[PDB]
Order: sequence, then C-alpha cells, then structure tokens
Amino acid sequence: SGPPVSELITKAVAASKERSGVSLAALKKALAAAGYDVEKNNSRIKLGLKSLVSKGTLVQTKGTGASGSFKLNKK
DNA sequence: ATGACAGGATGTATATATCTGACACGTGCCTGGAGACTAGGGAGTAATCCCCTTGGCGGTTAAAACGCGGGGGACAGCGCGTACGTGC
Repeated sequence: SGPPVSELITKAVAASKERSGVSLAALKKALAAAGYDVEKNNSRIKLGLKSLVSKGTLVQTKGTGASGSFKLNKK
C-alpha cells in the first residue's frame, strides 16, 4: 500500500529544480532510484504526469503533456 | 536572455621558383592483320497449316470499390546520459 505516488512524484520533481526542467526520463530515473516501480505503473505515471500539469500545482515549462521540461508554480 | 553584427587567424586556398621523371616521343622488330581463294556449312527465304492465339457471347460472383469508424501510427518536443569529436 503506502502513500499514493503523487507525493513521490512531487518529491522527485522538487529534488533538483533545474532551470531547464526535468525530463520524463530523468524523473522516472529518480523514481526508480527512490524504488518506486516505473515499468508496469508507467500508465499510472503516464496519467499522473498530465493530471499534475492539469491541476496547476506544477506547470510545464517547454514540453507538452508529460514530455519535455517541468517547473514549480510561481507561488 | 537572445539574437544581431564585427573581426581574426590559421587552415586552406593563392601566387611564384625548382626539378624531375614520366609523359611523351623516337626506333627495332615480328607478330599481326589480312588478300585470294576455297570448303562447306549456316542461314535466309517460301509456304502452309494448324493450332494456338485472337475475337466474340451469356452468367456469376469474385473482385473492385467505396465509405464509416476506430484504434493504431508517425513523428515532433525536449531532456539527458552520453559518446565520440576533437586538440595535442
């Protein structure tokens, strides 16, 4: 069970906060380094990485959907 | 932060002297090309026929075709670990 993976993905994206945002590749490598499965739950991450762009907590920098770069909200 | 505009420096191209050997030219020769004639055969030509290709006629559906849909594909966007590219 454990906590839902939204908190895990927020820790993964808040770990670095590069000026050019994290790729989907680098964030799933961070989640795999954390230990969360990224191979069978990649549909769950696939929907989560656009749900988080949609709800406004995180904004997408340069890519589209779950592609490209990502950064935190202004406030 | 990003793109627009100038400049140098050395590598590559630009202009000029050298030499050399290899393009090029000159010579021996004998092989090579071929004239006459022939032997003899391949091959062009007539013809014909027949059968195998061309031409046509009726019925099926196999195939073509057309269209709606749906889920698969194609390929860009961007990042990132990387993997040679490159100086020495």
